[PDB]
Amino acid sequence: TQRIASHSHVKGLGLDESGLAKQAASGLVGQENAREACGVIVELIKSKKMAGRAVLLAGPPGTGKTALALAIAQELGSKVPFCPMVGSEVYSTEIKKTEVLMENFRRAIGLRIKETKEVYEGEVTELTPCETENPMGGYGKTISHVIIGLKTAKGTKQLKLDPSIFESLQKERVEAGDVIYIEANSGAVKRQGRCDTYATEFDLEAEEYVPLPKGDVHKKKEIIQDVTLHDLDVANARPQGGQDILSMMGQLMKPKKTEITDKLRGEINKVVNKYIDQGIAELVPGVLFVDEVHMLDIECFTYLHRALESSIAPIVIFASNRGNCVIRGTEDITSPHGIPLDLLDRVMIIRTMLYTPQEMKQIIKIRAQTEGINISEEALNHLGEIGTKTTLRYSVQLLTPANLLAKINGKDSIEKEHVEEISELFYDAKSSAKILADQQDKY
Amino acid sequence: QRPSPSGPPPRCSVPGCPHPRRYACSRTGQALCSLQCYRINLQMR
Amino acid sequence: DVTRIERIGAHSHIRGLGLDDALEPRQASQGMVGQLAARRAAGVVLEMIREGKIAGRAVLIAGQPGTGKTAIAMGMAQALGPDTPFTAIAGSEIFSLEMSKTEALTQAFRRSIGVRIKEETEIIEGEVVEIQIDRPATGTGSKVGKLTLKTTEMETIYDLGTKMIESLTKDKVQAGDVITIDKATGKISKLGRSFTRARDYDAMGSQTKFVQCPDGELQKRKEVVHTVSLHEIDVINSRTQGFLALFSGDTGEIKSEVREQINAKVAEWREEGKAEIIPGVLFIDEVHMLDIESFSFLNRALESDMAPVLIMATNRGITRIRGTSYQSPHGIPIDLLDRLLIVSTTPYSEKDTKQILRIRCEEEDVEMSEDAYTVLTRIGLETSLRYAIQLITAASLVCRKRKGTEVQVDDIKRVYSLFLDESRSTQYMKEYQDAFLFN
Amino acid sequence: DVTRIERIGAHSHIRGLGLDDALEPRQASQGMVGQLAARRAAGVVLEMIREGKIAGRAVLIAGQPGTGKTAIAMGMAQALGPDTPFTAIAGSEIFSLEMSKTEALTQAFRRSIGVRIKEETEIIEGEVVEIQIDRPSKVGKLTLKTTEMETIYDLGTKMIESLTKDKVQAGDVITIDKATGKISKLGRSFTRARDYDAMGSQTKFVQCPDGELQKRKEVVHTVSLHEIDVINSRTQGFLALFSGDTGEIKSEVREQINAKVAEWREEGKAEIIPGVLFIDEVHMLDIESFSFLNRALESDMAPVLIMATNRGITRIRGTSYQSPHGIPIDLLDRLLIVSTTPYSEKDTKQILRIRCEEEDVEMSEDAYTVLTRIGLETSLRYAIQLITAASLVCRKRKGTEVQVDDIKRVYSLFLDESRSTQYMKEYQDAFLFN
Ligand SMILES: Nc1ncnc2c1ncn2[C@@H]1O[C@H](COP(=O)(O)OP(=O)(O)O)[C@@H](O)[C@H]1O
Ligand SMILES: Nc1ncnc2c1ncn2[C@@H]1O[C@H](COP(=O)(O)OP(=O)(O)O)[C@@H](O)[C@H]1O
Ligand SMILES: Nc1ncnc2c1ncn2[C@@H]1O[C@H](COP(=O)(O)OP(=O)(O)O)[C@@H](O)[C@H]1O
Ligand SMILES: [Zn+2]
Repeated sequence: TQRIASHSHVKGLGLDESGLAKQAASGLVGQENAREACGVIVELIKSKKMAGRAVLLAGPPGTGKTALALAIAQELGSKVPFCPMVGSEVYSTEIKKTEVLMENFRRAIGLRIKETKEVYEGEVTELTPCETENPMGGYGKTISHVIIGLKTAKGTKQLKLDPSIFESLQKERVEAGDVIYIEANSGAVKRQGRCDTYATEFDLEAEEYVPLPKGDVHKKKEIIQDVTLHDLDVANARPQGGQDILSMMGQLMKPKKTEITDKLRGEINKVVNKYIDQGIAELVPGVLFVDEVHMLDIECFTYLHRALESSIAPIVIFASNRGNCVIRGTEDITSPHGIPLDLLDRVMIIRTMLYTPQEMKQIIKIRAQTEGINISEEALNHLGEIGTKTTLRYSVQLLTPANLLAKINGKDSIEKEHVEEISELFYDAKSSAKILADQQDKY
Repeated sequence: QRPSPSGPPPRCSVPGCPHPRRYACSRTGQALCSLQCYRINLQMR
Repeated sequence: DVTRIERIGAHSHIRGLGLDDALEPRQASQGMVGQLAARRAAGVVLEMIREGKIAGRAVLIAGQPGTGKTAIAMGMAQALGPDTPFTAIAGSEIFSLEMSKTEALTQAFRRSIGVRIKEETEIIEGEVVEIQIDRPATGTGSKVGKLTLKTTEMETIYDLGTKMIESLTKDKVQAGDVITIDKATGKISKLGRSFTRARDYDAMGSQTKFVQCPDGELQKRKEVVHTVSLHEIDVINSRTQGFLALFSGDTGEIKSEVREQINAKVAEWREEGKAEIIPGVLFIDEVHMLDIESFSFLNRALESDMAPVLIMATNRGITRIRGTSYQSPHGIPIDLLDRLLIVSTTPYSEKDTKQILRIRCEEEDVEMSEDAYTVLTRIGLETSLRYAIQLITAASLVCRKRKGTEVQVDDIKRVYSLFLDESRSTQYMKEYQDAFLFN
Repeated sequence: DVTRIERIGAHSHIRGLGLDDALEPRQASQGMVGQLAARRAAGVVLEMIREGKIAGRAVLIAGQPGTGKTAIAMGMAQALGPDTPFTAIAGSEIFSLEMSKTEALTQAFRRSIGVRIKEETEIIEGEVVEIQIDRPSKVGKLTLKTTEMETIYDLGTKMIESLTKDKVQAGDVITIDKATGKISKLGRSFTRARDYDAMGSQTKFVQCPDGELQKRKEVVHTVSLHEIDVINSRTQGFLALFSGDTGEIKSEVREQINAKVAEWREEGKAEIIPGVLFIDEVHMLDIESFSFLNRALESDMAPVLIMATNRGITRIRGTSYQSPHGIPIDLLDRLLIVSTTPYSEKDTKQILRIRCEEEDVEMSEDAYTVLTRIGLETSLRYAIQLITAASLVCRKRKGTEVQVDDIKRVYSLFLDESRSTQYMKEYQDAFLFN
């Protein structure tokens, strides 16, 4: 069974047809205005019109700003890319920060392109170079084509192939008893190995045998693949070929990220524009979620400045939980959320408030039920009171150890004694800080 | 061309054992499967 | 319905500077309104750059936040044209772990001076009828063949040497194909298979698209125009068979001797009349972020005879320069500050803010009532213009949610209540002093 | 007499966590004394780890120096035992020069998640005796020999070619996997180690294989997720597993690894076993790295973090802010602090006894009394270290039992922190730099 995470219950915002926020739906309670704003943002993302618009979820720690981003991701679906990030990913020892940011920005934009695969594959039986019976002046014969018999688990059939393919057949080891495959579009031939049927004619053979193919000899299907715009960058930056001393040399050396030049993007954009205009590929913009933005640098913010007004950048959702803090990279330039004011004028701020005890108890119950835990009301109320005394996280965290203690005692549900014992055992931040202050002389 | 295949795969020489031939013995030269059938063939000869 | 890679951004409505033949800015043209003096100066410098005779000229644009400095930059970039190189670099796009700051600035400078080359070649576009290959038995590896080409009017037979045969085999060209042959270099570009020749076919050995037959004469002339920056010429000549560094960006701290060699060779190329050198424009935005060493390198690098017309941008006041402790205007030392002209921008008013909102709505295809426009302008005067611009899309979405067609004051008030401003967020922020982190 | 690579350390006298069936600690069991509440919490979180149902859980152990945070962590590791990954690192181990602090923590996270897989293996292994070929498709046979049988295989042409290229000779012990057909020479038999009086560049003499020849069975493989990441990091990445040459693995590979692992667990092919990541002296991590743990503990697959901290209210490294435990508040709430308590005099006697029997040292009762007095007036670790020197000084006296005089002599010879500091101030001018 899939293991329980810390945000497993969040399945959506839980909105009406009119956009109003339900009191409790899809694992979310409260924060009605925030949920309505997030629904508006979801509509904006689905609109496929804007670009580079940013929203900043601002609120105290443990108020659900991280959860709402995942709710937006869930309500978006899975056909639109959603790239998470923390503020500490920019600091790399291999490449500059504004390239980490540019690569991530290009990650949140995905493609979706369709194509057909056609192949003739199966076991080879005989090779008949069918001749035309009347050689030409100055020659003893005139081979017309090659007849190749291929059999799979369905049936056997003969195919007429160009004579030149024989020149490729001798390039590899094409003997009867092997299984081969030829790409219809490409036209090359490749050998997989001898069939399993002849796996017993010897006691020790150096080659490994593959099973006989099941299905029709000639397969043809249609496949749609999705690639982000960053994958094209890496593919074009590092050509993966083997017939070079450069390709192979780089493929032997330690791979390192390289600062992609803006000229490469200028041509990838042109080619994807051409193919979109030809109706082959469909572009789908996505979302990029930066949590703990307050860990960025002033250089990173100043690059984000220019990055946002681009006509290609995706929708960015920032999250932070800092008060009036000093901006990283400066000396004493304080600012709200640790974010410069000039950048902060380009974002739409969504405020997240605290949680009332009723909503806290509802959250505790939802977590307990999603987790597969049974709790009594006289203990659930005590747990909610304890959480309201300290915080929501400290109340939700004690669910599992209480269940383990009850199961050790044999009971199938948590009572008052289990909760009080667990609370007596573990400590919270406030009491630990009080102890540290009391015993400061011995640390 | 297609060389003619064989119908039944070779079997362990001991009539009781129905396993296929993993290998052939050296001292006496018969098909064998494992330790037990090797010991049986050694004893019965 | 289809969505291209280019979407509607923050400066997607500005299509130019909106100036007449007399270089007198208009009140409202080409997506730009107001800011008459800055637009005038920008038109002057645009005409100056278009003339392209003096080098190493710098211009700084200063003013309040959100007063169109970047808007002016994008406007002059659009007015300049696509064929004139323009490079936009942020203030932090030079602090790299792969090359020094001076090296990055040198690459940025050399990336702006373009070279235009017209390349005319003789080509043969035609349909393949049959191909003749006569492999030797033993001999010494000499191959001989013939190749017949046909169009809807004329046809011919060509002989083959020992060089194009290997190319034809590598590209795997057979009958029923339409190919373009480059007479100079010798490359074979594949167009596609024909229609009539596809009737006689073996099993699928090539499945792809379809094309027609090149009409007219078999032999023609093709012309390409290449715009190559100096920096990529430097990268090409810095190592043998090194071309992925144009895209990979792996070349670091190129040797100077290569740079002077390229400068000299470009000089002779200009003299011979083969290629044409065209200076471009470099736009460094938020340039207060540059370390003092970068500024002082700019000092000397701006005195060369191949420097571009760099354009600055800053919204800071009397601030200490990055990396130092000395105050100075615009966070820039006086040395660099004494070598360029400074263009200042004025804060906006109500009359032109309303027109900004109107043109933004026209770009975004959003309709509001006149009362809604007045409320939005009041918001965009009590609060910055960017917030009012942003609220337009949210109001349009909210209006479309209720199956509406015209945005109303109630929708705008709802959006104002839903999202937040920096001032209101800070006001609500003071009441949770102990709830936040590190106050 | 014979000393192995491992010997008596500081935490080697503890073997598991002393508990009961009802998770009730004992006064003195499995080399642990006291810390009843801390051991109860440790047992609860150990059961939580063993169940492995919830992901992303953090526990912090705090207390004064010399109270046994690291001892509790090692006891937990021993009680958990092998077969469950347990990655123990120090706080300062992530300050690398080839990878950022993010990668050095991401890899430390992926190295505490185990994957159990089952494989069907058939392998032949034995000493070759004679190889015969003919020259007519060359046909031949080869003979294997073990302690039980002696057998002949009628191998094919490709096997002939492989054997010729590998240059197999009689007396060699070789293994072949019939599934693929790869020869893995192990060396030469002991009985074949005399026909050459000048051995080549590299040869090894190993005993002839015993038992049945062609063994077919099922094996279990427990591989960490970090290994699966490194293997797909580059073309030949398994070298980096031992070299340590890996750096900044692309994020488009770890997601694929996670998706494939989820698909495998859905198919039942492989099973995921969570583990523990112990980060000792976590009080010295970067504010940038602390913020990374915020989103690292909220993933579907993540180990249980256990941290130790010796700091009270102190400055955070990387910023000019005062916080408890040197840890930001936005992370401390995600944790679950388990506090410790300074030991009493009875605990001090009962803890010096265990080390004495660990070092195989007999001590007198008055010697124990004096040692307990010293270890109460001074640090416990100093008193613990005072027994090893005492044994050697008593051995120099040619006595089998230590006494009070020996303890006093060893106390007078070496110095503790207090006396060193006191004597240091007497002639502080002679010292350098204050
Ligand atoms: N609206 C909500 N409904 C249900 N649970 C919530 C809600 N908001 C927060 N939580 C719970 O609070 C816990 C921590 O919230 P989090 O998103 O980490 O807050 P922050 O982002 O401020 O740190 C999560 O485990 C989540 O389950
Ligand atoms: N004169 C103008 N004409 C049209 N739009 C303008 C003008 N001035 C400002 N704007 C709009 O204001 C928005 C913010 O301006 P911005 O580029 O941030 O100014 P600055 O870069 O000086 O802070 C831009 O999206 C732009 O469309
Ligand atoms: N509960 C205990 N039982 C037995 N020995 C202990 C216990 N706690 C600590 N010790 C011993 O005390 C010595 C020092 O304790 P240590 O773990 O270094 O303290 P801290 O946790 O402050 O680092 C260790 O060598 C350890 O073996
Ligand atoms: Zn048998």
